[PDB]
Amino acid sequence: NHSCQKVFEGFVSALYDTSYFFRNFGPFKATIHYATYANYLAQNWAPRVSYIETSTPAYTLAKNKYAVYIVYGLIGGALIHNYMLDNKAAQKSQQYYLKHRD
Amino acid sequence: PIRNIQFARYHYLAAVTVFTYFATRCCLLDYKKYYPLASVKK
Amino acid sequence: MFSDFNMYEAKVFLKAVADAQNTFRQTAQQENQLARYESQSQSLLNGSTSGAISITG
Amino acid sequence: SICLESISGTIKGLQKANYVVEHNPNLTSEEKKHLKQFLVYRYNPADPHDQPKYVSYWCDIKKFPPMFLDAILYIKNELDPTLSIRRSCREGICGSCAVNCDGLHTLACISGFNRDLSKPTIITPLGHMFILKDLVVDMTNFYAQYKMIEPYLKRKTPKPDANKEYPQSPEQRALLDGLYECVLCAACSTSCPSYWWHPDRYLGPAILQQAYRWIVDSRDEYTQERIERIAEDVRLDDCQQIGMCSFTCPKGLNPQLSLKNLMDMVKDFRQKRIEQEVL
Amino acid sequence: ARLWWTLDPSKYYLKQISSGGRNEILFTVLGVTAAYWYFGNKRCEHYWRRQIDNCQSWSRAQNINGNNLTVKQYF
Amino acid sequence: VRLNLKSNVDQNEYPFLAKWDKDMRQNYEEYQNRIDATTYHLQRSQRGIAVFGEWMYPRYFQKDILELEVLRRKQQLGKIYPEEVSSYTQINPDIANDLNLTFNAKLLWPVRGMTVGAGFFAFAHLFNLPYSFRLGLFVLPTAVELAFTWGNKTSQFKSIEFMDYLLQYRVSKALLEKNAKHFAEKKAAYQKEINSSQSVQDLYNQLITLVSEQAPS
Amino acid sequence: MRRIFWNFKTAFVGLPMFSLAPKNILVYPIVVGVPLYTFIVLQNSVRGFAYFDEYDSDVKE
Amino acid sequence: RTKLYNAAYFLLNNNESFGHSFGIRLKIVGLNTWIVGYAVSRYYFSSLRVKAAQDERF
Amino acid sequence: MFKELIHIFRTYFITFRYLKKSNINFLKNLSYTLIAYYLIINFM
Amino acid sequence: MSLVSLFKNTFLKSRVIGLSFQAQRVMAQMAKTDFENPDEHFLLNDAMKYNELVFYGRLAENWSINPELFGKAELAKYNEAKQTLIDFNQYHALVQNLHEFYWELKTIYLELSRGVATSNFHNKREVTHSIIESDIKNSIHKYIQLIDDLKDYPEWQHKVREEIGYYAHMIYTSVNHDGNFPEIFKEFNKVDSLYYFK
Amino acid sequence: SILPPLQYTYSNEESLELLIHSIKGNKDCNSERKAFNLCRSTVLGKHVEPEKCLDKALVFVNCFQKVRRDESAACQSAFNSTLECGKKYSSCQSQLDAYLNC
Ligand SMILES: COC1=C(OC)C(=O)C(C/C=C(/C)CC/C=C(\C)CC/C=C(\C)CC/C=C(/C)CC/C=C(/C)CC/C=C(/C)CC/C=C(/C)CC/C=C(/C)CC/C=C(\C)CCC=C(C)C)=C(C)C1=O
Ligand code: SF4
Ligand code: FES
Repeated sequence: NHSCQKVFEGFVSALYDTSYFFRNFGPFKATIHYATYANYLAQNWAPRVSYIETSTPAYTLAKNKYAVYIVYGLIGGALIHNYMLDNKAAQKSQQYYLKHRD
Repeated sequence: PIRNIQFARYHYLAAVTVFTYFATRCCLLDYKKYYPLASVKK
Repeated sequence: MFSDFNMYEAKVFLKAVADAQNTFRQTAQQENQLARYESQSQSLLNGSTSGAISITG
Repeated sequence: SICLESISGTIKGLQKANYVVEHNPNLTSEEKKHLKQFLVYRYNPADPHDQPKYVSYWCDIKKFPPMFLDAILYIKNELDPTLSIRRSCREGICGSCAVNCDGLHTLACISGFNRDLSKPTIITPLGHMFILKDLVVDMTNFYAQYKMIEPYLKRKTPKPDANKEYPQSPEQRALLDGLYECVLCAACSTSCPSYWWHPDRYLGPAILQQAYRWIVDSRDEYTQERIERIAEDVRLDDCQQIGMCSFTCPKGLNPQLSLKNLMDMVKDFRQKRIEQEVL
Repeated sequence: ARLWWTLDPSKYYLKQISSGGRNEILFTVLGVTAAYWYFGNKRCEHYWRRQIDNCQSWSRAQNINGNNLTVKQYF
Repeated sequence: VRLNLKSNVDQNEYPFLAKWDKDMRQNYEEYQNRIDATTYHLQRSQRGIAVFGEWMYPRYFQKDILELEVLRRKQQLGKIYPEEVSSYTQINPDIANDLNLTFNAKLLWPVRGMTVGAGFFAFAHLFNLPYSFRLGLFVLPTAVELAFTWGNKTSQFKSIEFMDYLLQYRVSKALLEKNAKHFAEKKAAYQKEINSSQSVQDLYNQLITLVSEQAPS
Repeated sequence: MRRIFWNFKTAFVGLPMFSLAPKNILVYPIVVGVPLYTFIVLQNSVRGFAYFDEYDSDVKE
Repeated sequence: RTKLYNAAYFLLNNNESFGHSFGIRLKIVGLNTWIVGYAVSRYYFSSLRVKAAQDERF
Repeated sequence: MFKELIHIFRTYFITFRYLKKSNINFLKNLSYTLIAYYLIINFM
Repeated sequence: MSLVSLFKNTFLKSRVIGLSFQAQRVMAQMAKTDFENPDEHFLLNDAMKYNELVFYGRLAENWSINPELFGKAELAKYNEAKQTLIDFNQYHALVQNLHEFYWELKTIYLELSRGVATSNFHNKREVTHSIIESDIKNSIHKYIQLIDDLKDYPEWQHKVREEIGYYAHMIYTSVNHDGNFPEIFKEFNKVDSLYYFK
Repeated sequence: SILPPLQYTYSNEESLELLIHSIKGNKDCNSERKAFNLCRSTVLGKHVEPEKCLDKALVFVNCFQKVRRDESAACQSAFNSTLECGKKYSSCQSQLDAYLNC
């Protein structure tokens, strides 16, 4: 370009140096490392239900052949129990405020 | 030998449908445009 | 349940009933607020006149 | 500094040159037209005063054989010798003369230009490849991609005869028949849209077909390694099964089918690496 | 290619922990317990609310400076 | 509901009340039409089946309950004057900004985004970047400001609070003009013998508690 | 400068593109957009499109 | 001092393979852009300010 | 969806090739987290 | 009593040795992968103890163990595992530096490519500017020096010439032989130019 | 926590009775109710001078109270039948239509 190319180089070098300092400054480097591994664990080892069962059926745990139905039962029971608790709370509130209405 | 392949398919389809339902609001329209072309009661 | 037309009849009629009760309340409160402000002003002026209360700011 | 003027020039450039989208200078001044019109692309990136410069030649069809290469040679021998073009075999076997023969990437020598005198015929370089000179693109990026696929026989184990031939049989010979006839003319690659957008990370139909030929070679025992080499990033995955790599092959090969089978093997290869590796 | 839409899960995430299946029963128990705590308080707030007007619910309005809010008729 | 535009107020004895009534009746048609449209939308949405309505209602139709509430409150207050806005700056500053963000008073040109993009244009003109990058880095901050400006529904709640406050203020100010004639005689004596700008409603409560704490009782 | 080379009306980017893009872009919006939208609009009006006129509007000063 | 090529689709004659493949591509991109555009339009028209008075200013 | 969307971005847009697949896989993680968060909160 | 110390030591030794067994496979796979995104096939195909390997290698090189709990064979195996993890960390640093240099060359190539595309109506310049030529010259010099430094490792030298030098060849193909071209590519036109049929 | 709180607690019987009486009033006291809403629409009548709307509000409330009394024996019988149907409901349109004709 022109004489401003020196300013361009200075600015880009300053940005590079700041990035380098921030990345591998001991505490920041350690916390970025731990954050990267935590992100890997979260994304790749999420609580799935479908997975490759390479082991023979004589080796697969019964905890794995029934985990789907355990999860479905727990979620459905939680939902129906929440609905029942909402109905019970509604009737309880109505009865209580009818008793205290007088 | 994927376990619960049907469940995985159903879960992915349900997630996609729910996301498209909430992100686009396709099933929850606004009928203010249709209000002028309507006959009122009372 | 009833038809939605009847449900909205009920809705508008109950809106009108609530508005009528609010009208009663507004009229009563406004006239009594006028009376209350007159009484309070008269009380303050009488108290200040008879040297019973000294008002500074 | 050099920015704003460049932007103004280029925005003014194409807009003032999209109207004149074919320059068409004439070689000479002619009045009576008993001759076919040839719009031959001309560009010599050696002198500063030169730009893509379609030249309209007029010449009698009868005086040269009904071949595109013969027409170009007639143009580049008598009328304008400055024209350049690669050609050695004259039989459609070396692949040197691959050019855009009237909106199609086919070998110039084994090709026939239209006989209708009224409609001009246009000859252009191979297309999405840098232009060294008139109709002479540089296929060096193509050639280099041929080096990556390791196109030589690779044996894991030797043979006990040590004095005889590799047993291949006639049936297994036919597997690589229809794959080894490619002349590396690079007419499918320059007309393959996946190669248009990723000339770097996409090997191309011809190169992937050569890789498939070496993979299905009965003697070759590095099938898995070759699959691994080609089943990396978008080396092969970029192919979209469009089918234009087969429509324009002068030798009648089927690069579309070759790449389809290669992708099928890759898809099986990913699955096979789990089923066949579990203990 | 030209056919990429499948409901089948990607094999990249289909891996499995070395000590059994993916941790789902534990995480679903944690989620259910969290749901009970979360949808146990909004239920409490929703059904135990009443609206009252008394003239004792009102208090003097004040500015951001703390003094009482009085606006003149003509400002 | 088809309120005639002409007001019946005197306009010579209650100028503020007449102006308020004129503004209320002038804009009544537009706000009534918008209220009718919103109510029809809500009714038809309630008329839906399963996940198309009657299940996600009114829990998920919260962006039009707010619109209906704002429309009714603004229908009551035909026009908001800048003099009355500044008073609410005592409670909440930037109330004019919230009203602009919610009420289509003017065109909210992205001044901040435009000047930030101009700042990028200055840097892109020093270490020259292509004008494509200049246009992109001009659009980006303007787009950011537009995203952070429009869709702000908390401004709608702030405007609801302001409209409730202004409605109450106008109602009280309307009563001031009606009874200004009646209280003229008492006002002179009260002002001349009680030198205090404190409100009578505030002074009297001080008297009430003062008698409650220190009285012969 | 930018000596563009472009076979107008005989090329994939040109008149064939103009003829091809609308007919393929407007496939799903016209084969799954119209039916879905009609179903969603008309599922509400099982008995009518009428607007239950709250706020009167039948009254005039 | 740079090598300029030709776009290779400005010069290639249209073919049924080009048409079919880009028709499928445009069908899918049109479906996805229609969905995303409907979402964006619902976002845009739901984030518009309420109507003002004739002479309202702040 | 994400795979082919990224492929479309990489094929046609030259400047999208500046992003290495390390950054793209980070966008993948962020997008998946955002989608999960969106689905969770829309029911809350 | 020392439950915390026992658990820390057993966790560290377990992870370190387990990832020491599955370390040469990861290094070999990273060798197969191109220099552009050497961590690919782990983000896409199989993350076969790659991120876990990096994380626990850094931990092992930056943690300490109590030799009281270890046996003699256990401590020898753990120390060998720690050495393998440290070698993996050095190998990862090497491949990351090579990958970053590859991306420097690819950035040069992409800057050239954006100036030739037909969509680039924004800025069409016939001649490359001065600073891009200087960057090309400097990067080619660094690439030549890198090849010279890998003279003791023929396989690594060949891999670098194949992968990193390919984009140098692409830059070669994108520029005419005018102006300062002979001087800019003088280091390139000695050996590696002929490797790419030039 | 977003649904509006209730002010007056209504039993099921009271709610159904108010529903049916409001429907009867809207089908009978429509003119007085419309006049009252006409008075209570302007700023004066709604906020500033509710004293004007006193007579119209009284007329409307008297009409509604007359509806709530339903002194007619046929009205009482039909209303009781509709209330029984509604309470069994925890449909009824035919019963409502039979009642409203009285
Ligand atoms: C496997 O698959 C395949 C691929 O993949 C891998 C491939 O690669 C290929 C290779 C072949 C190809 C063709 C690929 C190339 C791809 C492209 C070129 C993509 C781009 C082309 C399309 C998307 C198809 C073209 C069709 C459309 C609809 C695109 C858009 C076209 C237009 C003409 C634009 C729309 C028209 C209008 C009018 C929009 C106007 C918008 C505005 C904002 C203008 C507003 C107007 C006003 C009046 C208001 C403003 C006025 C002002 C401001 C006043 C004026 C003042 C000023 C200062 C301006 C193949 C064959 C393939 O098989
Ligand atoms: S496959 Fe056919 S068109 Fe392609 S390079 Fe070989 S001979 Fe030429
Ligand atoms: S000259 Fe040999 S292919 Fe034509």
